[PDB]
Amino acid sequence: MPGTIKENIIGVSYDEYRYRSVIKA
Repeated sequence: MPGTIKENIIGVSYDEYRYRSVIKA
């Protein structure tokens, strides 16, 4: 990842957020 360290988190957070208050069913 010589040039994909931040472009990767944008995808990891896009989920944790959409998963932060939704999994708790």
